Amino acid sequence: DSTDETPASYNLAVRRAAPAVVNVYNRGLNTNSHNQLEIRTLGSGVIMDQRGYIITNKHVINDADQIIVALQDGRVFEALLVGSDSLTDLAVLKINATGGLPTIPINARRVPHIGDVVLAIGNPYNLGQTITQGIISATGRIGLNPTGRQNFLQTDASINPGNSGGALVNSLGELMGINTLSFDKSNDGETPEGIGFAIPFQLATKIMDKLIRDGRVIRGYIGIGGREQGIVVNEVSPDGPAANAGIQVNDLIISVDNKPAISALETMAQVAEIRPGSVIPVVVTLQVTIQEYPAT
Amino acid sequence: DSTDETPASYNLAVRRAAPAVVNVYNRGLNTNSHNQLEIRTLGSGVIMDQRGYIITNKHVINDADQIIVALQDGRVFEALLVGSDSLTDLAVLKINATGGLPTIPINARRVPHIGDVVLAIGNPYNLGQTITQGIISATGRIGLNPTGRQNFLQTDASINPGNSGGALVNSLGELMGINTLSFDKSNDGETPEGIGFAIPFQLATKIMDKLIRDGRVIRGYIGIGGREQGIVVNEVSPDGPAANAGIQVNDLIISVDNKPAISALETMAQVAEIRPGSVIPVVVTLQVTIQEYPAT
Amino acid sequence: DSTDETPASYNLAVRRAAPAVVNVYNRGLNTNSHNQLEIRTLGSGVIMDQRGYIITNKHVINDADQIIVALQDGRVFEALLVGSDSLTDLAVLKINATGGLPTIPINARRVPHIGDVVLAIGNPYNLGQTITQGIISATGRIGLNPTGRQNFLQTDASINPGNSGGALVNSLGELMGINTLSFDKSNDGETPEGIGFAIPFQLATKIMDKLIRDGRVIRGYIGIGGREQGIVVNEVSPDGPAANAGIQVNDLIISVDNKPAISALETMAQVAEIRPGSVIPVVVTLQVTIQEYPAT
Amino acid sequence: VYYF
Amino acid sequence: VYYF
Amino acid sequence: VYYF
Repeated sequence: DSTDETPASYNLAVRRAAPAVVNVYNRGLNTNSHNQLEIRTLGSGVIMDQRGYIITNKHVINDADQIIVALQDGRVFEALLVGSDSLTDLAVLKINATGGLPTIPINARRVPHIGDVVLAIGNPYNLGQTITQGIISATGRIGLNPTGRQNFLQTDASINPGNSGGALVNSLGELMGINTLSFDKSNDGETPEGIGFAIPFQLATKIMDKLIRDGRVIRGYIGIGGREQGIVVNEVSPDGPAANAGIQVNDLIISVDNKPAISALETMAQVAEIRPGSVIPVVVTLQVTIQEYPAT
Repeated sequence: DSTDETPASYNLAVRRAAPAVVNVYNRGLNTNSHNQLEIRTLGSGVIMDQRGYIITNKHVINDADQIIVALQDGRVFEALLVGSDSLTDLAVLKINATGGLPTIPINARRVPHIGDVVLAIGNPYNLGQTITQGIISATGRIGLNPTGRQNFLQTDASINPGNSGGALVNSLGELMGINTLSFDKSNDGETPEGIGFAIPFQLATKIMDKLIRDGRVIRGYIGIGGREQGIVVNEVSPDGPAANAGIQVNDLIISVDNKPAISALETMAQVAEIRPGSVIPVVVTLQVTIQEYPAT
Repeated sequence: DSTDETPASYNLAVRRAAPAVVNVYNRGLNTNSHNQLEIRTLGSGVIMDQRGYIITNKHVINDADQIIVALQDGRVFEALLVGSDSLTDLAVLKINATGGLPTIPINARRVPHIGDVVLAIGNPYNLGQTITQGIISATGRIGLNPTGRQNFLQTDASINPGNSGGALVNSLGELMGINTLSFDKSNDGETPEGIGFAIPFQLATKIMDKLIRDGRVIRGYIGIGGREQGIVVNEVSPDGPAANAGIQVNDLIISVDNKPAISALETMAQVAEIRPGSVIPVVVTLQVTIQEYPAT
Repeated sequence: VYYF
Repeated sequence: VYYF
Repeated sequence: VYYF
């Protein structure tokens, strides 16, 4: 056999997306360091737009004395922490570049489907930009933690330490999500294989926009945590807007703010959207003024 | 670059096959439970036909006080154990549904080839239906155990606990096999990667048909185990049809029932097919009456 | 849905390449053995050309009393060790076959690209020829070790013990490299997933040609190891051609043999190419006679 | 448990 | 060992 | 460290 044939390849996706994916270094001083910077943690980051805003995980840049960003083209920048959000484990970095910057392809009209071929781009173990290939295993995953939803994309594209904050793209090179977490829980002590999670791009975008506009993400906070037709109240926070509304533990809640309350997650999402300081109707009819979510 | 382009995806296979793949829960009472059902084990299952017959692994449903089946569409059924076979680690469940049931696409004329893209569908760690992508690494594999053949398909599609009893399909969505086993043996204590086994669909079908027709799988049993032209006898079972045929340990065996005996596996397969109670010629010429294989 | 459809498959690549990939057994006598051959190590090998020359890893055949080669067609040969090179971890075996031999497809004009679909062919855990599927994650990787370059291809095609010396091919079946190393370093004790390395085919070829022509690979050796415009000298070998050139530790080195010296790796590669015994100009101008690289 |  |  |  002779070959004028063309090898099956995802190089096109690689060429479109990889340049925008950067190596992120969290450097910190040590009592050991004696005035010398050392790497606390390392991960990846995605260049969202030509202004030089970069998405990455919050745990990658946490407690950093200095943040270094390295492009694949060789350029190195010191990075400015625009803001972070523990809840989505996201963070925005700013680098200033007079010269042109590569950006990650984004198609906001694109709908990620289960079975879509995807590439994970990142910096595993600081070996240099690695490309691994998998599919979208699932969508709307809550992750390993039972609480907090977060609509994770699940992928079997190989993910390792250093991949955090990196990009997940399809064969077209479009951004699917931000690689964040790898499943490690063991039943019988075995090691989970091909189970990793990414923040969906749509969510990543919204969070980035809010961090660029304000130093933090702002959510309306009732003050009360409860477990689920209706939703009962399991705990009212001490000295809470809650307590100030004088809410009573356990009163079932049928609906809120001109809307029904069957799913708690749907309800909390609604609560988050609402501006802090606003007062709304609740069905158990007691008035309460929301305060912005307590910082974490 | 602009994209009217179509992402490479196995969604079609996913949409055709996933609905038929179900979450299987083995629930048992505990001395601890005090009258409360708890999950002993969890795995997957495949809906074979609209009558509501489901294939799954035997080790998934073993010693179950109750078996719960959950479809992806939301429906939940209690399941009836039709039968099981330790030898192939298969088991058939029955659920009764007046409403329509999704079924796994089957193409009996389809020949699985090494290098065929395949998707593993199942419920890893009870996270919800997961889709992983690999290829058929090999066929006719005996598995980790040296004994018992069983013609396993080997795949590097990521397999984890909870995947057992789930489906392995190609890009067309056709059933390739039933995911059963993951290789875990370590040389130097390392963890094997991308090595999993599935019962070939053709075999799965035959076993299901026999379990639906009879409570168990019925095989003719000589009573004698030996290790390999010809095949010698290493042991004759005490009080065996064997012993009753008065067979003598070690007599080489050239042929049986009008046929040659070069491969032991070929010979045993022939023995299994034959009806219990039948008497056949053997070449060492001593007559023997087969009894059905002892239960395990 | 009905299917006259064709399943996505890499079988073509499998059919073109797999026959050339062989099972390699390193057999050694044991004090335990008492005159009986036992398997020390097992791996894979690639049939490069019809003369019966096979590439494999050096660590696979090291300290072998006997080397057995097994083809997928059933043939078994004893193998002759043509030569080995610790530096590239390569080794060439010779088997004599009057009958035709399968050879691995080679396209010297083919350029491996990041994102190219590749298949790993080998003998994991001696289960028999396994085929795993991944992409080319990276090129020009130095491997886990910081020293010695070696231009590794990085792939997330699943690699396990027994895969060493086996082939890495694209969808067309063309040889991409020789699977050699799997990343095992753990940060926090986790297990790296989908990170394996292969010797690029172009390099494999050159090394094979040199081993076939001469019992060993021959490189010019300065005698001095140093760490990096210019390159300083950190150590001069005792009684070295170096010491004999009377080189002085630490003298920066601007250029050598009518050429600049900015990159040490580029410089060492040049040194290796040069014939042993030759004397060349060096910029720090002191004359020195190279000797062939000391054996390891 | 859900907090909001 | 094979049993049958 | 590089040796050559």
